Amino acid sequence: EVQLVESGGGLVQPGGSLRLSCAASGFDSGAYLRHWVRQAPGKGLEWVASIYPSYGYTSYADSVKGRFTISADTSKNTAYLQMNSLRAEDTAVYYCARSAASYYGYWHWYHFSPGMDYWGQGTLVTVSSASTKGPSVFPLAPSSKGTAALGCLVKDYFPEPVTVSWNSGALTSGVHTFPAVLQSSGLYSLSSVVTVPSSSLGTQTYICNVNHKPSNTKVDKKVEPK
Amino acid sequence: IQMTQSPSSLSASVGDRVTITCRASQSVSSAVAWYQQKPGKAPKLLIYSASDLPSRFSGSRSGTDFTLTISSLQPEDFATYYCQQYVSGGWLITFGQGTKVEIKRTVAAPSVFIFPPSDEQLKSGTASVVCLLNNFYPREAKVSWYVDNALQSGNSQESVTEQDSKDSTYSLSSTLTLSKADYEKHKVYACEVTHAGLSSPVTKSFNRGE
Repeated sequence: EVQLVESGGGLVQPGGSLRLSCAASGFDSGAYLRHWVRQAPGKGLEWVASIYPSYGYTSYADSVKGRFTISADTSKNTAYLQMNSLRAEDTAVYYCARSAASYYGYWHWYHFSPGMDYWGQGTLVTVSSASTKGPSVFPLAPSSKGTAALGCLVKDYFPEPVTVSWNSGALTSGVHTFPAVLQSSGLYSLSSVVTVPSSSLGTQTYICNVNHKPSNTKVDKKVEPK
Repeated sequence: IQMTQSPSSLSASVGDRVTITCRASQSVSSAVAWYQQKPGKAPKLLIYSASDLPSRFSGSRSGTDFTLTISSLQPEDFATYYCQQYVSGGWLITFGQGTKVEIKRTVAAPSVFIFPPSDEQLKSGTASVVCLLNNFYPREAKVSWYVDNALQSGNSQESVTEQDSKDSTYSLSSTLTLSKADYEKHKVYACEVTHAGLSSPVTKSFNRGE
């Protein structure tokens, strides 16, 4: 019935600082090693820092040495990870984890250390020197005549969370909304496509609704054969 | 930092004996842990070292190559698996590169569509021609971009779905971001798809710009 709750994340442009936090619940923080492990979007797992809160022992990965400060509060049962002089490629989801024990194990037999039984669920940290901009949405309009396909192109929007549905929740079967990829411009770009019978053109209306909560922006583009 | 995991993106179906291998960091018989990461969820632990020991997940230690041989494969397990070690040096923790298991099905060929950029876009000042590989199985596919019969490189971007809940197939989004000026300087634009399903590279194209 124990849990890890991790907070702090958000957007900050490179060179700034952004402190993380990890509330621990249900177990004794001072008899369990605490580690911060991050995962860049679509990349693997990369360890960041580790602490033995009781004795204060600290350990970092050399990709980040000299910038991050891992810390713990025994009274508040919460472990911190001060991220300083943040770099552009630090963008990842930062996880908080647990390990077992042993002053003896730490010093002498550290390799034979048991696993990370409980992790939190994550806090997202994005670093970019780019203002938040709503997406400009562009139609795709098929000219192909059986079953043809059409879609939208939402491009040049910051930050990530963008949602696409078709005909206000109607078109579900065949909806293929891709995952966004951030362009060289620093802004993300995305495309949604759907499969429909060739008969549907000239009969059915097709409109994608794209909401961008961070910019407080909703856009609708009707897609019609040219 | 980068541990070597021998399968990178290998796929099988439910009820299959699958083995994943990990290269070690230092040399000394160390401790090993493995994690399951389902998409958009936090990783969870499976097994540990020394005494490795449900019925399916089992770890084995061969020389410098640690293994996670899962025997009875259930649909709940299709996920990504990571290998992690503790190194008694800098008190550092190092992970494997991750290995994903996607479902295995018969072979499906892409439904290839090409869309020239919208007029609403080129007045703004950028042209984004997009190609659509639609529901296909093998996930391995080459999408070559030919403007005026010249395979342009260093401008396209790719995007893939994970897998459809019904057919367990993929889709690809090649997006070419050419400037408005450099878009209208050429006429024929083509998208070339090389994939295992199709017998010969299938290309769909259009003709506008000059």
